[PDB]
Amino acid sequence: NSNICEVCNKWGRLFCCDTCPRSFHEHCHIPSVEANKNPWSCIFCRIKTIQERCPESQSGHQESEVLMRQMLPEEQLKCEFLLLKVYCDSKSCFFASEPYYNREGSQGPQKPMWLNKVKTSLNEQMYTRVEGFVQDMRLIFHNHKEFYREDKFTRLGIQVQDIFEKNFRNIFAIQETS
Ligand SMILES: [Zn+2]
Ligand SMILES: [Zn+2]
Ligand SMILES: [Zn+2]
Repeated sequence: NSNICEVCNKWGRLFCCDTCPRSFHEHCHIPSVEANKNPWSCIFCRIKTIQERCPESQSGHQESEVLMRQMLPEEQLKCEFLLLKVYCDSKSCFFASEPYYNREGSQGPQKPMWLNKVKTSLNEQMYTRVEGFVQDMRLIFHNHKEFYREDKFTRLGIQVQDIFEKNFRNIFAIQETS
């Protein structure tokens, strides 16, 4: 196994996957690393199994159809994995915890949102459809763009949204377009 956490790239108290060489901090993995279960398989491994069991699941899909899917176990897993892929980028730090808004010439968003809130919402099974999860994720970046206006810090939102969007298209096998 790797000697650093796959998500945050630090050493520490790591749980090792049994079916691949990745390792994880307990709360870096999503869902949090399970208490027992020998062997244990990480989320990367679980996602690869879904694909292998149903190769046709990689054919192209329309975003509108994906969003309306109910959050059954496989879609829950896919959203957890997409969330984890965002945390994998170090620029996620900016969006992880609860924000506050006091900048001359700007007013804070009407509906603040942040990664750890989305993480809790998934853990608590608060989303009934994929659309719920995707809306909250895109709201994080949209709030940031609106608040920071012409400050160059707005770019951090564009950057982490791009990671989200690329991973959304990959994990849910969105049909490629020009
Ligand atoms: Zn970690
Ligand atoms: Zn694994
Ligand atoms: Zn099949």
